[PDB]
Amino acid sequence: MLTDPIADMLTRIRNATRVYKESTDVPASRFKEEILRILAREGFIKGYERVDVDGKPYLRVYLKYGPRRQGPDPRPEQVIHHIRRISKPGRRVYVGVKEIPRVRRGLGIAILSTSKGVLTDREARKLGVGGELICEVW
Amino acid sequence: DFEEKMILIRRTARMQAGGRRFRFGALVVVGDRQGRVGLGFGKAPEVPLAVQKAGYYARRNMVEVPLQNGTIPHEIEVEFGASKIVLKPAAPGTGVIAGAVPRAILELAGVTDILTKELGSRNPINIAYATMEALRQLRTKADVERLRKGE
Amino acid sequence: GRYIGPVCRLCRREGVKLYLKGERCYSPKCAMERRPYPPGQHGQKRARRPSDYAVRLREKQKLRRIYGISERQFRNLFEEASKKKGVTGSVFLGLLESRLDNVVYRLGFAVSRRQARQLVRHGHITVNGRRVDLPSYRVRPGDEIAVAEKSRNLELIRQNLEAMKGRKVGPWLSLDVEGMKGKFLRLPDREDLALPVNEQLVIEFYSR
Amino acid sequence: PKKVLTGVVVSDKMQKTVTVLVERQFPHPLYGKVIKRSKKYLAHDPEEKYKLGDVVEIIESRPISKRKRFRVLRLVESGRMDLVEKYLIRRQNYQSLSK
Amino acid sequence: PTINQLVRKGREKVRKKSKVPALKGAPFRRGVCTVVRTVTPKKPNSALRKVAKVRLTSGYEVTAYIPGEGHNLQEHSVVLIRGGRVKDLPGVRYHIVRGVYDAAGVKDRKKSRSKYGTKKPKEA
RNA sequence: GGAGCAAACCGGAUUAGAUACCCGGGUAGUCCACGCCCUAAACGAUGCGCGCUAGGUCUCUGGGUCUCCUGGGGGCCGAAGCUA
RNA sequence: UAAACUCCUGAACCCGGGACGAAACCCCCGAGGAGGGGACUGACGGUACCGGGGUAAUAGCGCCGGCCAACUCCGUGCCAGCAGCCGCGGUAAUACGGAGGGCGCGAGCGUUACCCGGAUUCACUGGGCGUAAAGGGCGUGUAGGCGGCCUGGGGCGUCCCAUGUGA
Ligand SMILES: [Mg+2]
Ligand SMILES: [Mg+2]
Ligand SMILES: [Mg+2]
Ligand SMILES: [Mg+2]
Ligand SMILES: [Mg+2]
Ligand SMILES: [Mg+2]
Ligand SMILES: [Mg+2]
Ligand SMILES: [Mg+2]
Ligand SMILES: [Mg+2]
Ligand SMILES: [Mg+2]
Ligand SMILES: [Mg+2]
Ligand SMILES: [Mg+2]
Ligand SMILES: [Mg+2]
Ligand SMILES: [Mg+2]
Ligand SMILES: [Mg+2]
Ligand SMILES: [Mg+2]
Ligand SMILES: [Mg+2]
Ligand SMILES: [Mg+2]
Ligand SMILES: [Mg+2]
Ligand SMILES: [Mg+2]
Ligand SMILES: [Mg+2]
Ligand SMILES: [Mg+2]
Ligand SMILES: [Mg+2]
Ligand SMILES: [Mg+2]
Ligand SMILES: [Mg+2]
Ligand SMILES: [Mg+2]
Ligand SMILES: [Mg+2]
Ligand SMILES: [Mg+2]
Ligand SMILES: [Mg+2]
Ligand SMILES: [Mg+2]
Ligand SMILES: [Mg+2]
Ligand SMILES: [Mg+2]
Ligand SMILES: [Mg+2]
Ligand SMILES: [Mg+2]
Ligand SMILES: [Mg+2]
Ligand SMILES: [Mg+2]
Ligand SMILES: [Mg+2]
Ligand SMILES: [Mg+2]
Ligand SMILES: [Mg+2]
Ligand SMILES: [Mg+2]
Ligand SMILES: [Mg+2]
Ligand SMILES: [Mg+2]
Ligand SMILES: [Mg+2]
Ligand SMILES: [Mg+2]
Ligand SMILES: [Mg+2]
Ligand SMILES: [Mg+2]
Ligand SMILES: [Mg+2]
Ligand SMILES: [Mg+2]
Ligand SMILES: [Mg+2]
Ligand SMILES: [Mg+2]
Ligand SMILES: [Mg+2]
Ligand SMILES: [Mg+2]
Ligand SMILES: [Mg+2]
Ligand SMILES: [Mg+2]
Ligand SMILES: [Mg+2]
Ligand SMILES: [Mg+2]
Ligand SMILES: [Mg+2]
Ligand SMILES: [Mg+2]
Ligand SMILES: [Mg+2]
Ligand SMILES: [Mg+2]
Ligand SMILES: [Mg+2]
Ligand SMILES: [Mg+2]
Ligand SMILES: [Mg+2]
Ligand SMILES: [Mg+2]
Ligand SMILES: [Mg+2]
Ligand SMILES: [Mg+2]
Ligand SMILES: [Mg+2]
Ligand SMILES: [Mg+2]
Ligand SMILES: [Mg+2]
Ligand SMILES: [Mg+2]
Ligand SMILES: [Mg+2]
Ligand SMILES: [Mg+2]
Ligand SMILES: [Mg+2]
Ligand SMILES: [Mg+2]
Ligand SMILES: [Mg+2]
Ligand SMILES: [Mg+2]
Ligand SMILES: [Mg+2]
Ligand SMILES: [Mg+2]
Ligand SMILES: [Mg+2]
Ligand SMILES: [Mg+2]
Ligand SMILES: [Zn+2]
Repeated sequence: MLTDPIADMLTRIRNATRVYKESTDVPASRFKEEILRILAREGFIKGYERVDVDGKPYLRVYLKYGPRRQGPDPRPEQVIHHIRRISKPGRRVYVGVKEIPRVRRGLGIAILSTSKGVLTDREARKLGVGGELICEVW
Repeated sequence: DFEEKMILIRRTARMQAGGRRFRFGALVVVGDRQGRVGLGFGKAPEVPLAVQKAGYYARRNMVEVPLQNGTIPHEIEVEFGASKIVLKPAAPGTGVIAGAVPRAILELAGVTDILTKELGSRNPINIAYATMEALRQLRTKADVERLRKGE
Repeated sequence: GRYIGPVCRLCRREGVKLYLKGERCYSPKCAMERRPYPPGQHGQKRARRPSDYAVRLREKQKLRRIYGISERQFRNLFEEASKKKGVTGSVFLGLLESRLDNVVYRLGFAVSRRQARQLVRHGHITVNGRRVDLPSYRVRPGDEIAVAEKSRNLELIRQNLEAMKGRKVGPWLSLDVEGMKGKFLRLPDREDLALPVNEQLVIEFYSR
Repeated sequence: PKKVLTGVVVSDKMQKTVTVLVERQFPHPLYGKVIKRSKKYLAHDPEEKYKLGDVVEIIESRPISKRKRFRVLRLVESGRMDLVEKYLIRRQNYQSLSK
Repeated sequence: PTINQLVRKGREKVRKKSKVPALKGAPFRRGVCTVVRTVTPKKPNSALRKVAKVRLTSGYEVTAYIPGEGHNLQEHSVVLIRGGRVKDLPGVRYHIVRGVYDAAGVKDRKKSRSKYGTKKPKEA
């Protein structure tokens, strides 16, 4: 029955990126679209769209990657250096406006569910609202 | 012709019928005191010789360090299996606060303001490798938008 | 108070020429010019590379001994700097220079810093009119560091002022050699100063 | 103002009185997780119109008896025996812990 | 553990026992000597240490080490207990203060008089 | 209930000694019925569930027009990754 | 450069002067009100402070093997002693005791006691459990905890502004 669809989703990306996949699927859901919506707004994924799987709604998340690399073991750069859920189903994390974290000194992003939508760290701060800290990315 | 300064020199040994023969090891670090820095570990049957070797290995290895008026660009948690080390940018006039090891490294990296600390293990050798692979992971604002650009 | 003990002695331990004295330190004999090695039965022996501690220590001791001031007060100011904003390192030095008995030295009224403490203490000096005898006293910007009336025609006061003719000194300072008085124009930028001490190491030491 | 609590009846076995269970939830003072505790209050009900399992509202009121400083306000819903179960089941378990 | 487990069980608070039952917080405790005798050191050493059992005012009864060279403690000398064990001697968890009460200071000592209760001499 | 085996126990040998290893003999026990005990290197020394992340090889078992595709087990080598 | 020696200043000490802290209640004009004017009262204290004269005028304590800044000589010989740990001392001790020298801090310097830190060594931030300490011998299931996709009503949590409180 799973638990947090979001957690496994971010996991799909993490698992896929480490092996350098073209893209991967994930059951369809309003919230996941929002995640990828912001995940593309700040540019971490090439994009996405509702794809089918034997009558089952999924979402193709076309991954993004860095340039090839010289030296021993030509490992491509990762566009997603790190991604991890914060407000878990076990512990609900809710933060006020003047509490929102700064992901690796601005270089990062903190997706969080606002009482007025879904916003990034800077974007939520700008609108002047707080909400459930979903996760961060950098 | 960068600046050079060793970290430590131990005296490991081997057992073998009749007696125990030794082999000294020496950790050394190199840097121009501005972005250009490299670390090297050299083993050799003698003290000054082992340093001499470390010299070549140190100048061999090297890593670009995105500075910032003397400070680093951002914090990083780097776990080298056993050991773990975290850096964090500091406002000018702070200082290089760290362990004996990561001090020399960042000092020859032209750094003058940084918050750090060692966790888990503290093996000087392992701590070294951790700091190096840490700086190697640093990313300037440019480097980020460069990879995120992909246009 | 200050260690009355041998002072041309310390010049040797630090390994740097130190003008704790006045005329003699400038002559071919700050003590170090004849014996560039540290004191002790030893000193004339091959030293060893100091620990990160020893270095951070021998650097602080330099700066403290220079102003010849109590470790307590010293540490108190270092903290005083950390209290306020701005670059802690330079600002620490800035407050050391803002010290009264110090300005009297940097204003030429005295050949030595320890001598500067003497005059100030004995009230020979004055500020805006009051005979401040506290070698402490943080001199605010824009103040008349004049000389007291009775002290104007002093033998040791003249020899100093006479030799202090012309000679540019303290960019952050002014000096009316005629009326025997000066002014604390502004807080001395780190660039304006120049001491054998690296402040960055002194901060690191008080980081412990 | 006079505090008010939504809670369910769980003991109508008294004269002109009824026991109400009220659950509150809040973040752990350290672990932040949302924990759920509760307390039982005795409410004055001179009409006795409020029977068992009735989710009702209560109000901080004049001291009626030793351990009873509240009064009923109004019903919210009748059928709620499932909740009274959770309470009664908890009780049954206590019997099977001692010696 | 899970957050829940913490919520329920919680983290066990660390608690340490005092290595020295001298008092309830007293820096020193007065006590009269009873036995006074030299005892042999432990494993790596041997040097017949000057120790002494001391029945405390606190009804207790403990052994304490006498530092420095020689002393003057007999079967009724009062004295102070400083408290500081001695790895070389078993059961001894207290030191004895020199220069206080019937505990005379060390004679002829020059360096570090404070620790051994010797008033500073006068060379002249 | 009791063939064989076998702690304890008896004897032979070995040994300085030999309550033991080896040999001869032998009891409870092992077996069944009901009842109790509830421990173990009760070991994969790896809690249960769900989702992800290259393959290669042989083996048990099931469905399909079938030099192989597909689902469930049991093994060995090994991507990335983890790891003292 | 330390002293010796030359020069200069001059704490202490002596002479004289000398408070602020006090302005009311209390007396008149008016009206015992408002508004203006008038007079007592200082324990501290002849102290603070101001001016005049004026003598070079107490330094101590910890430490110096590693951590940890600071090295050599002599006595000692697992003895005498040291110690916070690792350890030191059984003729050549920078580890004991004395000396010289040095380091640290100075009217203080050391010791003992307790507290927080280092200790991410109770770990929320921030730990673990194949062999290092650690998976229950295995199940079944009660409380509790956790829960898939879409639309809608309330708005308990959560977020936001205002306001009172937060002396
Ligand atoms: Mg699209
Ligand atoms: Mg051999
Ligand atoms: Mg690890
Ligand atoms: Mg530079
Ligand atoms: Mg260690
Ligand atoms: Mg890099
Ligand atoms: Mg870079
Ligand atoms: Mg580009
Ligand atoms: Mg001294
Ligand atoms: Mg010398
Ligand atoms: Mg500051
Ligand atoms: Mg300059
Ligand atoms: Mg009733
Ligand atoms: Mg309760
Ligand atoms: Mg009653
Ligand atoms: Mg009643
Ligand atoms: Mg009803
Ligand atoms: Mg006796
Ligand atoms: Mg005697
Ligand atoms: Mg004396
Ligand atoms: Mg029978
Ligand atoms: Mg035999
Ligand atoms: Mg026999
Ligand atoms: Mg037998
Ligand atoms: Mg048989
Ligand atoms: Mg039996
Ligand atoms: Mg059976
Ligand atoms: Mg059984
Ligand atoms: Mg097995
Ligand atoms: Mg077990
Ligand atoms: Mg379990
Ligand atoms: Mg796959
Ligand atoms: Mg295949
Ligand atoms: Mg095949
Ligand atoms: Mg299939
Ligand atoms: Mg098959
Ligand atoms: Mg299979
Ligand atoms: Mg490969
Ligand atoms: Mg590999
Ligand atoms: Mg890891
Ligand atoms: Mg390996
Ligand atoms: Mg002199
Ligand atoms: Mg003199
Ligand atoms: Mg003299
Ligand atoms: Mg008078
Ligand atoms: Mg007068
Ligand atoms: Mg007068
Ligand atoms: Mg008078
Ligand atoms: Mg008068
Ligand atoms: Mg008055
Ligand atoms: Mg009147
Ligand atoms: Mg009248
Ligand atoms: Mg009146
Ligand atoms: Mg009248
Ligand atoms: Mg009146
Ligand atoms: Mg009046
Ligand atoms: Mg008079
Ligand atoms: Mg005078
Ligand atoms: Mg004198
Ligand atoms: Mg003199
Ligand atoms: Mg040293
Ligand atoms: Mg002897
Ligand atoms: Mg100690
Ligand atoms: Mg020896
Ligand atoms: Mg010695
Ligand atoms: Mg020592
Ligand atoms: Mg502690
Ligand atoms: Mg620390
Ligand atoms: Mg803690
Ligand atoms: Mg512990
Ligand atoms: Mg098991
Ligand atoms: Mg169970
Ligand atoms: Mg349940
Ligand atoms: Mg849900
Ligand atoms: Mg709704
Ligand atoms: Mg609400
Ligand atoms: Mg609320
Ligand atoms: Mg407010
Ligand atoms: Mg207020
Ligand atoms: Mg209050
Ligand atoms: Zn000099």
